[PDB]
Order: sequence, then structure tokens, then C-alpha cells
Amino acid sequence: MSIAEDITQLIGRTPLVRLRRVTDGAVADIVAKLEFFNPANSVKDRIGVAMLQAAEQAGLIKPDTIILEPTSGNTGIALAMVCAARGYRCVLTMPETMSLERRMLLRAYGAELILTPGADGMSGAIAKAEELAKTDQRYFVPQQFENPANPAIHRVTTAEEVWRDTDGKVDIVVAGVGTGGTITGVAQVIKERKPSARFVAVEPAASPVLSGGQKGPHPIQGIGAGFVPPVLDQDLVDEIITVGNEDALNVARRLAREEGLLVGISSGAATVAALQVARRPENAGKLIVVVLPDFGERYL
Amino acid sequence: MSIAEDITQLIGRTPLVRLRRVTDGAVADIVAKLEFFNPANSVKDRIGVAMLQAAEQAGLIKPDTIILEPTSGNTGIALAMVCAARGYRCVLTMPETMSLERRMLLRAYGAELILTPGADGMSGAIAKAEELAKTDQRYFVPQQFENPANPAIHRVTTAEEVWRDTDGKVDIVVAGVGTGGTITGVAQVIKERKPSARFVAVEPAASPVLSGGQKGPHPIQGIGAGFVPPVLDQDLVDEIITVGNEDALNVARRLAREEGLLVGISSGAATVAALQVARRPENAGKLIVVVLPDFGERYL
Ligand SMILES: [Cl-]
Ligand SMILES: [Cl-]
Repeated sequence: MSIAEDITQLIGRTPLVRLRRVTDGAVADIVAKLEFFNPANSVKDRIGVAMLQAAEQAGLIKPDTIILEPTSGNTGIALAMVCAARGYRCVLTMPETMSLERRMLLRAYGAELILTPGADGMSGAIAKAEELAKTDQRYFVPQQFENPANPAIHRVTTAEEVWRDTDGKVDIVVAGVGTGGTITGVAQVIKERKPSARFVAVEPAASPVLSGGQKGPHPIQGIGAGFVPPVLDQDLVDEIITVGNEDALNVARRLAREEGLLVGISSGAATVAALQVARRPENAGKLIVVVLPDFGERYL
Repeated sequence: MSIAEDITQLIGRTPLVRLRRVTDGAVADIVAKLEFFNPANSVKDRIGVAMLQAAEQAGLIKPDTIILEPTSGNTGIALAMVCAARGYRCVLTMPETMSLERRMLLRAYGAELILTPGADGMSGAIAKAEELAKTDQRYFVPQQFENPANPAIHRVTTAEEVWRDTDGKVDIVVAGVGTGGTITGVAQVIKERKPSARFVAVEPAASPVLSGGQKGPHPIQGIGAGFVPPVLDQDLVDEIITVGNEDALNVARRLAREEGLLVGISSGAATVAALQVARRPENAGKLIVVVLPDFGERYL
């Protein structure tokens, strides 16, 4: 029988789909890895389960442990879902500016929210989690930007899925960088197995930090953290492509209307970059895999 | 290589998961079929592609064809997505009372909406589609309640998935009835293959039409159409269970908080029924498969 014991056993193993229309000028094949197929509709389901699994396996979860993370994006959703499946108490800090829709989603999974001053933004949320954890030893903080289980799950799952599903023919992987876990884990496995493979990191033109520029505000949720992420192995990244806000939005729109792929704005951004790489004559005939991190319905 | 040519090739093949906590009093095994794993998060993706496939295969789609359907639920989403992938123009009628969120979702896939008088509700939407189709021969109307491709896709996909994933050990299938396609197609295949198998239809206590009662208003979106659906084969249905609004909601809540399964209210209703059947001593040791039609995030 093929029956999962719980929802966390159904995370990952996401499909590839060939882009047919959003391919203007391409001389390479572009195929998209659809992370919206995860149970809570994003890539972060992988790291939500992986980080808790690593803690469990290291004996860090105690009978009175409470999971705690500062989060304004998909990792909060992923942790809330996984904690519901696990039977863990889950506390998430975030600015009081977070939408009522997002709060209802997290609360639907039974997570408890601590809202921090709007003016202090995400620094205030992080500060609150830091203080909570320092003063109450029940809290276990996954730390998505520093946890080695983040790139590790991408080595074990995402990378192998890309490898197997392309029968090792993948030539170039294009991925937005938030924590850097996805592109790092995939590159760690695939570049060592196929040294000719290349890896393109995608960031916002509005906050081109990996490119050597300065942090700034931008709407491409999921990428452009404003610092070099500790988990990112920059030596595995062969190129950085910056993407403008309007281009990201426009291509995200095109994916929905022309491919039936309703994806987030960071998926638009990743696809802008993949299409740029795909137009290069030296890439004629190559296979480009672009990661599409989440579903677009939350962004409407 | 395992690469889909387009998103419609990634419809169905949804997983089974064992219920662990929402099992109070059960002496049978309850496993849930997670239709939220479809690309647009509901079971209707199956019939959206199947109905257009059947039209294509029957030469009914012409160069100037426009897809037209009256819809206030998931079939509109499914058709909008599939039409985007196909490159078809898609027009959907619905009452002007439909939420801005739902309209934005359908428009994100490029569908065009015709809003009908709020006071006339869904009868007004159906009337508008009827009139449009009568006066403009470009329109092709799928007719989800009457189209034989609805139960047929469930015979070819859903039923075989249940059969294979349970290694033929499925004893009882529990499913909400909207169009009746899901329970009909599954029963057609499985009852003939395994005559001992039984099939339980689920409807709202507030609108217990299959049970012999009268139509009434109810909030269990997706089931309780207020009439006997033409596609439903009542002779394959072994039992009908009515479910109250509060019980459906309560169990839907429990699935999210206790299993990490964020599902719609009709999934709550189906699970209420499955748990009732599972408590019967004569069902000790049996395998019950309950269909969970969609994701809960839209209902928040
Ligand atoms: Cl986050
Ligand atoms: Cl509908």
C-alpha cells in the first residue's frame, strides 16, 4: 500500500513542467520545478520538516519544548503546518502590519502569534524572538538562515529530484536566493556529480546585495534578504542576475495567463532570469531548470 | 526524463494519508485522499481537463470557440486554469455577490467574468449562460452536472489511484456529493472489481435531498446542490449520511490543527461521516477511504 503516515511524509517530490509560451527568444529548453505542489503551497515545507527532523534526531526537542521563529513569509506557514502534524506548540513573531489573511492562515494551523511594533518591522520581530528565547528555555528556535538542515534537505530531496527527473541532463539551475538553501543544496550535489553544470542566483535589482550593491526595499517576497545569507555557498554560484520589480510581476502574470501556472512574484523573478540565460547562443540545446518557489493565490 | 509538457498533465495522482488523531472511537482504519494536491488545489481540476479533453477528442472545439460555464465554486477555478494552459478564451457567469478574492483568482488565470444580479443568485448565472449560448454559437458549455466526462475521469484516474494505492484493500469509500461524479466514477470501477466494497454518499443535514428531504440553504460549499444530480448513480450508493453545519466546521478545524490538513468545509463533512462509519463494530479492521475535495485556505 502507498499511504503516508502523516502529511509531512508528502513534502517535496515536486514535478517539472516544460514552459511553452513564456519562452520568447529562448534557444535552450526551460523547465520549471513547481514547489507550489508542496502541501502548504511553497518550498518552505521542505525546511519546516527538515529543521524539526534534525532537532528530533539530535535530541533537542523536550517534552515542554515550544517551537519559536520570527517570520513574515512562507517558513511560518511551513512551521505551523508541520507543528500541527507533529502535535507541537508553535509560536511565531511578526510585525503587527502582517495581513489579517496571513494571521488567519497561521492560526488555522493552531500557531500562536506574537505581534511586534509595526514601526520596528522584521528587526522588531527578531528582537522579540531573541528575548523570548533568552528568558524561557522551553523555546527551540529553528533559525532558518543558519540551520544546516536547510541546505541539507535540498541536497537529499530537491537536488536528487532535479537529477532524476532530468535523467542527469540538467545543464543550468536558476534560483532566487532568500536563505540560499535551495540553490546551495542543489549545487552541492549536482555540481560535484556533473562539474559542467552551472548555477544562477537571482536577486532583486532593488536590493542587489549579492551583486555588491546596497540593501533596499522591494516587493519580491521570498528573496532579497538585504544581507549575504550565511547558508549560501557563494563559491558554488556561477552568476547573479538582478531582476526589476516590474519585470518580475509581468512574467509572473504571463506564467498564470499563458501557462496556467499561478505562482508568486519570486517565481516571476526566477523566470525572468531563466529566459535571459536561455537566449544566449552558447546555451543552445541546453536544459535549464528554474525553481518556482510558491503559489500565487496568496499575492492577489 | 520525467517532465510534464504542460500543467494539465500534472492533474490528479493525489496521495493518501492516514488519519491519526481525528479518529475518536474508530475501529476501522481511516485514510484521506488529498485532492488539494491538484495544481489549483481542488478535485475539480480533474473534470476541468477531462471535459475539455472530451470536447477536443470529439471535434467540438473550433477555432473561434469560447468556453462558457456558470459557476460559483471550484469548477470555475479548474476551467480558468486549464483554459490558460490550453490558450482558450474562458467566460464564467456568477452572481455579483461573489467575493473580490474569487474574482481576482479567476481573472489571474485570464478568465472573463459576467456578473449577474445578486438577488437572482445562481439561477440568474445559469440563465445568463443559457441565453449567451443560445444566441452565440461560439460558446461551448461544459455542463459539469451532465457531462459524462465527469464520472469518466474519476473511473480512469481517481478510482484506479484508490485501488492501486490501497493494493485493492479499500473496503468503504466515503465521499460528499456535489455533481456526484467522484463517488459515481469510483464506485463504477471499484464495486465491479470488488463487489464487497461499499460507498457512502455525504450531504448536508440542512439540505438532505438525497435522503428524501427538501432543499435548503447551507454553507457546506461543494456539496448539497439542492437536487438529485443527473451524473449520480444512486444504485451504486449504499448509504447516505447527512452532516450538520457545525459538525462539518468543527471537524474541518480539527483536521487542520490536529493533522496539519487544511481542508475545506466539505472535507470536514466527509470526515464526520467517515468517523461515524468507522465506529461501527462490523467495520472493525476495515479500510475506509475518505475523499477530501479541496484546500481550506480559500474559506478563511
Ligand atoms: Cl519566512
Ligand atoms: Cl462550481
